Amino acid sequence: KDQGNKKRQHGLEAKKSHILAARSVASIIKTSLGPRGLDKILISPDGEITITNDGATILSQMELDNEIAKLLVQLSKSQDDEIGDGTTGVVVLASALLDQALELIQKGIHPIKIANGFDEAAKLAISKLEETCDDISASNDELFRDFLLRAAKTSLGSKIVSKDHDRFAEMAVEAVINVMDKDRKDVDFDLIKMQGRVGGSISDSKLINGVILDKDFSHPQMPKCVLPKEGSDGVKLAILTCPFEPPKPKTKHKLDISSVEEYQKLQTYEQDKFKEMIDDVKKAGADVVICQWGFDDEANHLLLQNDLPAVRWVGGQELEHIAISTNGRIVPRFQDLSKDKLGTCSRIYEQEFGTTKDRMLIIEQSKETKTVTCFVRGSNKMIVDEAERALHDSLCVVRNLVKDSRVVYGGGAAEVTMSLAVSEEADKQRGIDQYAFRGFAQALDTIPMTLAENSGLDPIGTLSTLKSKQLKEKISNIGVDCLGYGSNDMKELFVVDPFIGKKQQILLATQLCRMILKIDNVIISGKD
Amino acid sequence: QIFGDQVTEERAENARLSAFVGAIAVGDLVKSTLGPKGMDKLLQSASSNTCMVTNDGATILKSIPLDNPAAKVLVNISKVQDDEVGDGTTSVTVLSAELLREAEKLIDQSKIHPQTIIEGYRLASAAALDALTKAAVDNSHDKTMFREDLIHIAKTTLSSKILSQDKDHFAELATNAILRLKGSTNLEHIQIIKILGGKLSDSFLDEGFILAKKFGNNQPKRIENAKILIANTTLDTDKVKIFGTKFKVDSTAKLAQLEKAEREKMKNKIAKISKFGINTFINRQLIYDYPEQLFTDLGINSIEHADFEGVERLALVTGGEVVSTFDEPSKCKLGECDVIEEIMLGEQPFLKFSGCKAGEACTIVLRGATDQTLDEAERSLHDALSVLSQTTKETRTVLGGGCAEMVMSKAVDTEAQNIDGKKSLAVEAFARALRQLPTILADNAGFDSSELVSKLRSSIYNGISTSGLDLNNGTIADMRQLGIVESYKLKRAVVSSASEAAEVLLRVDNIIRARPR
Amino acid sequence: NATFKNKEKPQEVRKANIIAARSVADAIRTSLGPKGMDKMIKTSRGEIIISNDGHTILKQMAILHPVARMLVEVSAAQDSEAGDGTTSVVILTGALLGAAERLLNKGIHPTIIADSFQSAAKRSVDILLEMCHKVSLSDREQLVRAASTSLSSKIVSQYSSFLAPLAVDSVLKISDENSKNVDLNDIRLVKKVGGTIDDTEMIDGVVLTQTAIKSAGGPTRKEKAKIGLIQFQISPPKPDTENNIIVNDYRQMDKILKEERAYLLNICKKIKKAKCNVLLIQKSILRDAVNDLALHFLSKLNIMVVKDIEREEIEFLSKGLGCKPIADIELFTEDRLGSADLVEEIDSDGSKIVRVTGIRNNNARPTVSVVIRGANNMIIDETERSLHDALCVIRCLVKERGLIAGGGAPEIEISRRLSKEARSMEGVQAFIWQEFASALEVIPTTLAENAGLNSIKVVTELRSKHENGELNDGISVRRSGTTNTYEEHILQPVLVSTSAITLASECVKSILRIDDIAFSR
Amino acid sequence: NATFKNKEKPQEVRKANIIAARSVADAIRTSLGPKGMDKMI
Repeated sequence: KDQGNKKRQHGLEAKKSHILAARSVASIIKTSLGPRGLDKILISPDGEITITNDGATILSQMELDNEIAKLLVQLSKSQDDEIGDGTTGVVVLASALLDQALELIQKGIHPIKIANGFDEAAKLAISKLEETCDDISASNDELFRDFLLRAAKTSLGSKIVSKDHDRFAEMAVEAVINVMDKDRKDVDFDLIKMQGRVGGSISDSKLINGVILDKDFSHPQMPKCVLPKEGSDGVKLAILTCPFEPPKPKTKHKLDISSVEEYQKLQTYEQDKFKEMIDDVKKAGADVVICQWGFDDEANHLLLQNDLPAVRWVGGQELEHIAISTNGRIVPRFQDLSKDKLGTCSRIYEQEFGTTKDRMLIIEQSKETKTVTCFVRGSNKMIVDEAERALHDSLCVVRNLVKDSRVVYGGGAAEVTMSLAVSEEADKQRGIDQYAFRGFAQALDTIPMTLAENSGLDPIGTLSTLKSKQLKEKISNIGVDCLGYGSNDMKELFVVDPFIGKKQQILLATQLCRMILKIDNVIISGKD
Repeated sequence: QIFGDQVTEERAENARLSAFVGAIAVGDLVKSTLGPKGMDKLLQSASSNTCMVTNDGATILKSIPLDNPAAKVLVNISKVQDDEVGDGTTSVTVLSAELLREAEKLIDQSKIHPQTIIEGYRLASAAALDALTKAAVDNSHDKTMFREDLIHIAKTTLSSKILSQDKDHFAELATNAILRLKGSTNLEHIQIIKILGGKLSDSFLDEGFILAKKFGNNQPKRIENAKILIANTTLDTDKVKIFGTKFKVDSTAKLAQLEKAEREKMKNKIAKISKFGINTFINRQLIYDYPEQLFTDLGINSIEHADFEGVERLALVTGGEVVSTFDEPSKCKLGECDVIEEIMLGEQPFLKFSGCKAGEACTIVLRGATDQTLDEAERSLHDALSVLSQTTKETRTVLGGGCAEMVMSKAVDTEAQNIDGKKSLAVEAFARALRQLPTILADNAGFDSSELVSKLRSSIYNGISTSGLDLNNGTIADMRQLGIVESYKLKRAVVSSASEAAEVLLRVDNIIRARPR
Repeated sequence: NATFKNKEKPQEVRKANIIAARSVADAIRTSLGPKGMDKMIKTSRGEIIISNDGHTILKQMAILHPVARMLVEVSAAQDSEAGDGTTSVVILTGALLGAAERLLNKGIHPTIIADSFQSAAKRSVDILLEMCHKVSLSDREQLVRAASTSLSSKIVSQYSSFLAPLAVDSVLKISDENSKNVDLNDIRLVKKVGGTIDDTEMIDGVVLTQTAIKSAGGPTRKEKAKIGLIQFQISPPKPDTENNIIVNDYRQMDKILKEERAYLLNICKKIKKAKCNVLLIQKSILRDAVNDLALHFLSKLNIMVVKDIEREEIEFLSKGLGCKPIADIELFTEDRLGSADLVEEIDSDGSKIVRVTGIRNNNARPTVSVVIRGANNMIIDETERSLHDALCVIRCLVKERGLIAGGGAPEIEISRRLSKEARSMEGVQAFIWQEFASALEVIPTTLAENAGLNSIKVVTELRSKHENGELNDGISVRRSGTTNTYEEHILQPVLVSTSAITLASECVKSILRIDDIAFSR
Repeated sequence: NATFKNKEKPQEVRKANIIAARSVADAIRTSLGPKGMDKMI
């Protein structure tokens, strides 16, 4: 099928071509590794120019015909959710592993043995990391919170928000606390909604304990706010999914009035339906009517006369958020609405951010809730995007830190320690295992060298000094000058990376290397 | 093949070559137009029926299409000059092009990532801006007339607002809140106190800094000779989230004991504060009874719930700092406050700070009838202060004819010596880029640019020299005697924009091809 | 010595611009003077145009080079201000461009060239104004003599004794004295077939080019009349969108006819109620200008009707009458109407021209409309051209009073004086002034070459003669040599030469100031 | 940071010489040992 314009490689150039393609893909974001990584210009087909050093963003927006590169990019897309901030490091490590595998194959080693040896080396490196890891939560709660805030600030400082990034870190920590419990120590990002718009400043960030529902209340005369009514039991919400209109035909409609009899009959039917719905709403005791669909003119008029602000076109996920925040339930229809299923919230009011005149509607609880929304604003679209990315990274880092008390330190110190351990263990295992361990150690050496290169330091001398310091004197956390630092020994600089994060990075790099190596034949057809 | 739609990443060598050379080439479109004696440029349309000749740099840049993405980025970054000043776009573009050319030359001499070049450019720009600020002069003589104009402007702005209840009083308050600062006029230096129990006409003026939400349970109501340091520590409600955690305890008593031990663990950090010579402590979060007693034993005042805006303003007025941990004793920056008093305004607690070290701030107390009146008064005061602040931005001028630019270049050269060798080259490159402007000005004037530039450099280097370029006689003359001056704001904005534009492109490694339009 | 390497050479753009401009100037130069050679330009439509007029040649040349179009712009400016000498300004621009090229070859920056040319032009203008023989607008004799001198170049010469005073009076009625610049475009030349050259009229008010209704009911005149400009037409309802008449009974047809007649009568009555005694209907091919029933209604209403009026006439009357146009009958009111003592059609020997006199309106101005009569179309065309030339000359006199000797005498004198004075200058300024003085002699050289005289000998003769006289001897085609132009009644307004110098200086400055060419779309 | 300009390109000549020497060495390599392959010239 589609034999014409079909290309394939197998037996001679498959391995070399795949490894070269992987190296070329890696070189796209290799220079962007680290906080001071060089930026790349990304331009949309419409001509919108953007600047960012995020490896995940760079790879996601890149399309290509190479099969190995496409597979690597697709795997990175899935890994972005698992870690997020480690995509570039994982890609670089996989590229280094493939480069070493090239030499190993040139020496006569079968790919399966290379993959098995890399897996064993990854296991040994993870064991070494676990042995050398330190516990923060088991030392002091104050120190644990300080390290959480420090990680959030470090993530935020790489963007424009660095001027006032403290507020973003505090909001992220509060959202994680509200949404995550210690039973599982996992943050449910589905309950942490990310929303924002162009305008305002970085100081307009706000954490909401419920859904936003920035709606216009349908009818122009419909009140735009639901007040607590001077100390009353908050605001009662009618969670409904049935549209606030009587059944209508789907074929003709055109229910026009031609005489008195037809007018009377149609008015009787429609008014009876609307009165039934509005009476059910009133009996339920709800103060605000929320429907998954829109509202009819008669329904809007009746709600306005009864002082019942309306919310139109609320999505299913929004309804679930309403139920979670207000401890309510979703009522399929008006006839099933009762006071026992209405949700309660502190208030539904309009909130202004900076100079914004939209006056968006927000549902606020002011109490601890299982679902929150992270609101992000900024003077430019780039500011908002960077703030959202930094908030996501901070949330992931906090989740990783809380999930596992064991942590490692950045700047390549963990990579250097793993490389030293793997090199030491290599001489103990005979056969192809020795070559595999040496290759894995050399690949691990790539990350600190790349970081040093990105920081303007000599990778050779920097790596040699790091190895000497970590071997001759003692095992510690010594890395490269990723940022402006007085000296080395990140341990005193408080550059901490979660242990689970590093373990996931290593495992994903090994898996990607195996996936690329295990493909010995590629076939691609033509295009129409 | 990568990406698509004619938008693909170029080879690293060619990508960097484009990023630098194409961006620099944008200056050539407007370099000839620099200065009043600049040349004219012809822009020809495809039909040739709408061609026109103009010497405006902004028009030339916005009219001529730029296919190279680097040129697009450079122009987009330089566009900030039009909004900030509305003039001098040609100077911004020329300075950015010269900085990029110097950075390219440095890279050709190093072949290393320009991050060190970026840092050197940042340092040189900071030094040049400091020198420019030092070289500026004030034309705000007869400050009484300026005060009268400010009063009139305030009265004009207060019209149709809630503050119209006492127009003269509020105009005087607004004028004072800007004039008495003797420095930055930003709203962060002006505090507004909103309380109920009176009329807006009864507003009081307080030069001191006032905060709300008084602190302490057993703390004194008066603090003298305070040594203020701000920290962000969780001294209250530790272990915020514990639901779902399994505790190896027989009863809740042991869990409470574990929490008490965790709270006690903070005693080391609490004690470390005393080693800094600190007698006043400010914490962003609340402070529990145990840490409060620990501070009391050390004789340190404990201030609670300082939040962020309060912390920032208190540090700014007292010149302090905010930290999260105490790594080493005796290593920190401490603020000072002569007297701190606990006061209540409108049945609401407040903290009064007096004698702040070099404090430059003012406070206005509003006595309203409801929330709407107080909010409207605050917004009207903010608008009036923003309008009045214009007087503190004008009248600031620097010597023209390249004198200020040459002084800035000399300052940068001086900075090039008290710096590491790996950055002295970048500092010298920034100085050369600054010096390029007078050379282009002389070239556009039709005179021997080299001779004039060398003479100006020698004169400026040789002490208290106010000489500059004489584009009318083609010689060197004293700018101060001739009264040739240029706006300080314009020069500062141009230099800052050029530095930012250079930094934007320096950090770029590769550039993706722009999609043709 | 050594200069900048200049890997990129913006000077190439300036060289190309100078080459193109000098080529255009040389092409236009050969047409200078009455003996100038004719130029042939074939249009893209196949029409062949032969003429020695610089304006027409430049327009038909279809110059594509953007910079060379500066010469066309200079010619247009000269026509607007001076009205003559479009060849001289181009020749001067070419000479200045050549001088600038020579200066650049010497290592002089273009900006200094422009500044020194500006200074030299200022000095030359001052020198020219010094030697000008002043005249007074109140002295009709001098203006009549100047007009006759200008008209002598036309076929109609023996009748110049009437054409000259006609234009003199027409201009004086609106310029008086000490009025600075006066625009002659407000003077309208109305041509009518019939009569002879001697048949002419000025009409201090305004003259319409259309006759009154010759059918029944046409008053042909009306005293105490108000004149308004009507853009609509008097016709039954004519919607611009889809429309039709539906009839289902004889009564319906009668009702429709009565409605149409009532609409016409109502339109006429609305026109009358505004007190518009003179109706000026714009020409239209979609709606009848004035229906027969409308004509009868207007006649019964004592309203003068003039139709078949073109847009140009309406635009002219907008200033001549001082009134405003009426978009539709709904906006037809008295405020949109003018005034006049009487409006009537004048028919002395078949003239049949409607005139408006005694407007007495503040907005209205005495836009004298000279009536041109003649049995043959050629007579009226030549009279119009001759009167236009006379009006241009009189305008040149009004803006700057006085005349100067023709034949290049002022050019030679100014060149000699500037050359003598530049010896006291120092630096690049002296060289540029010497080059400017040398270039100034282009005009006399071109005149000598076009006249078939020895080019070099004529310049020497003029220079030698100027050592004794002053603005008296120059090149005259009548004597085929150098003679006393002042005694030969060969005089030209000083404004022509002053504007030529100023425009040449501005054009050379603009050309030299262009240093690069870029595309913008 | 700043390092040597390296305006010249001796690397091309050095690499060409290294390539030639390595080619000769590879040609001679297969003759090592008692079981070395014979070479015919």
